[PDB]
Amino acid sequence: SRRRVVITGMGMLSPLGLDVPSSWEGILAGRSGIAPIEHMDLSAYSTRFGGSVKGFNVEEYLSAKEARKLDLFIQYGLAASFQAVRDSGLEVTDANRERIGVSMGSGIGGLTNIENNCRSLFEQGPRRISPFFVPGSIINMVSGFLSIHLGLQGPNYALTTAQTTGTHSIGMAARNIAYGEADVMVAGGSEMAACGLGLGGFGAARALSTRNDEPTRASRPWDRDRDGFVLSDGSGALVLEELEHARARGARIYAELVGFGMSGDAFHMTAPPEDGAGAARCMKNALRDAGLDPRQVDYINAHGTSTPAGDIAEIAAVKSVFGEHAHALSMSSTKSMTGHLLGAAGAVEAIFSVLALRDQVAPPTINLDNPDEGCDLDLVAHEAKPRKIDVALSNSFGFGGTNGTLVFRRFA
Amino acid sequence: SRRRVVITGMGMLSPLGLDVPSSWEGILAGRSGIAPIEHMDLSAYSTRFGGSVKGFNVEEYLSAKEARKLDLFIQYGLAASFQAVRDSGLEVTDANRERIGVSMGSGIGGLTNIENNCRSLFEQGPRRISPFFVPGSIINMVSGFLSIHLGLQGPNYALTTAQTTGTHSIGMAARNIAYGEADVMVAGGSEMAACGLGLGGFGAARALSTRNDEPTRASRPWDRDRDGFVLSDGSGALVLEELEHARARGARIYAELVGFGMSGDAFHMTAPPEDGAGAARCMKNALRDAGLDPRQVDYINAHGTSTPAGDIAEIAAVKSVFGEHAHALSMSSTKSMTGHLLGAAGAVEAIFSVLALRDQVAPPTINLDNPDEGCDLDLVAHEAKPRKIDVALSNSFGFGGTNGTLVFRRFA
Ligand SMILES: O=C(CN1CCCC1)Nc1ccc(F)cc1
Repeated sequence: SRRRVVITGMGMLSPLGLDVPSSWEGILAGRSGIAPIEHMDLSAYSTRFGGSVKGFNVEEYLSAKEARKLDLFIQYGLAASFQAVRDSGLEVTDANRERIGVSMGSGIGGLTNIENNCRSLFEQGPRRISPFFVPGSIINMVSGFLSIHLGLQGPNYALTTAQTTGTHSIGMAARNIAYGEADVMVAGGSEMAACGLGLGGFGAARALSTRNDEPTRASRPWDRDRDGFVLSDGSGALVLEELEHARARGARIYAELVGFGMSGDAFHMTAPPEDGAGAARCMKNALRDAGLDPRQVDYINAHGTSTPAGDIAEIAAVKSVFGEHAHALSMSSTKSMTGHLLGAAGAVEAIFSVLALRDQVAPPTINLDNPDEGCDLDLVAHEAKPRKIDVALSNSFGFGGTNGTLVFRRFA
Repeated sequence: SRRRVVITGMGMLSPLGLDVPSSWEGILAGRSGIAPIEHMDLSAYSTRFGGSVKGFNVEEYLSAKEARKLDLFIQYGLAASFQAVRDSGLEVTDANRERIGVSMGSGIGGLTNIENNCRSLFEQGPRRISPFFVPGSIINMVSGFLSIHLGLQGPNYALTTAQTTGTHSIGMAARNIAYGEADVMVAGGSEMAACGLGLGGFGAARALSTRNDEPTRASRPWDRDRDGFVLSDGSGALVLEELEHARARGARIYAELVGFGMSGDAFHMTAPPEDGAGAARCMKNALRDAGLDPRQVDYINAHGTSTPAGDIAEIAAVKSVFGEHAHALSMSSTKSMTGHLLGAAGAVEAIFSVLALRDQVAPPTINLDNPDEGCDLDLVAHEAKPRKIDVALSNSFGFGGTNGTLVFRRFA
């Protein structure tokens, strides 16, 4: 048997806001967080825009001196994590610290730090490399620094599954609790890949929208004029908690995490199969994990990256899994507004999926002006749709054909 | 209810050999894999040696067409994975491909690739960044590429827990099988951090031995004259398999994986606590997980990095866990010979722990000329020690205070 897992705390940095409620307010108003990237010369680049975190003050969380030791992706992960733990009301004690762990991931990790240290290395040789280069750049330092700051002695790890990281982090954290290896986990992801290497790297793959004249219209999942994803920064963190532990201290419970699916496409390094066979297996795995019939799903927060092949693969996958119910559920891509936070995408979209359940509203797919061939599902074009949502799925599909699906249900 | 997990296949690139048997021959003869680094100019660096993989031919495993797209850590991870899968005799089919997954991790991933593309960006601009920069550099692409080439549709993910990565990867892969999420997992890790940023970055932290004039004597775990770890390259992969699945196909079983522990130190970003409190908590979690009396432990493959603080912390942890039995078990650090493979350290050491069980021999801690204050256990100084080994433990500890322990025992 298995213990039940609930969500008692959430935290976020996104292109829409410096916390969950500001981010969610933008989501429900169909606001874009996409803009030309500032304080960085992108003249030589084919993409000049993305989703930046605007006005982040790390000194709300850390001393300037401790913040100087950490890449921006670690700062963003710690910000989301501290928010989530504060939002949970959890009190860490000598009696429970061994039962409280962390799994905060990243898809690409410390590119900005690597970039700045390469500069030192190439210009001035190796002796000018920061002593904090390694610990301040490696992906497991959000889990590390959080555990040290809060005295958490539970399972301490980090996932890195590219664009699936945040979904895998939350799912495997839920497993740790379900199987009695922890009572509480802080889980999610963070990303800051808006440097030359990130914009240049995805740019060299021709993976990015180049709609420089209209950045807010660039991310247009399932629209016939989409031309690739929009690179975005930020972080999401959830406090996952065993139900009886949450009830005992009188925690406010947002929702229950009832299912987690994983699958590998085993198809291509960067492209999904056109029929979405991998995403279909993964969703079926998640629904079997939750003991739910496909008919019980009301809302899907799609991966919905605004790539030609990715968006059409997800329609095919949903039709395959849900058959005569595929049109009854609502499915939207919040990436139409946030852009693609890569390893944090699954973390912020899990939060949006939980809030869709709290507020009984499907977030919109903005910019869906002309649905493409076969994109005839309820994709919540343009504006939020209030509706009954008992069960919400959040899907992530990443490089290496790695898939994750989370199943949340209303808790009462 | 929880299923049993056995080791049916193993694969390796190390500084001592291009497979498991050649590496193991080196381990049992007390041979050093450490040498001045030849693949770049280190005259400006404070450390100019490490454990390189010698004579690796990627065309033994991959088309030169596919190989050119991939960082060395991915090439090394794939080589070790391919070796492990062949060694297992497992046939991948439509009937079992959804039940076979992969969890190959890395501490740092494609730092060489990122450095080389950073050089291109800075000297020549963004249009010279490789189209393969992202899929060729990010940590989950061992798992990704392995799944694509072999058609593995099971759980597909990657851990990154710095120097604990290989141990966590194997333990969590075993949990996957234990809990029924897969029947087979390929799990381990790979690392190639021997670039300017890697040697420069660890150099800036003063974490590396600077014994440039005697590289084979540099790695001296528990010796009073130790002055930091030696940076080494390679990969370990194990095929983990549910017991009844292995029995049903006539698999050769090397050993049983009975125990896995994790803990966080919650102490310091980089330094372990002097008293080994976190390591002790981890080992106790693993021994309880395996249903063992601590007196059943015969051999410990120590983390044993040859750092002042790390080595003495491990003695303190072992004395705390084992009390008087600490003087009866054998404990050795194969890092004395291989150096520190970082994310791959736990993967190769798990393999050395399994072969310790197969061959009933404790590998030596070479260079242990003058054991330091309190290092008065059987550390198997200088020469391999044939002895009864029913239960073997492999420990890893990393940046962020992240600890892992695996417990293996003989299978009949
Ligand atoms: O293991 C080797 C070759 N060995 C390594 C050192 C001496 C000879 N090759 C290999 C194994 C599996 C596979 F799928 C493809 C190639």
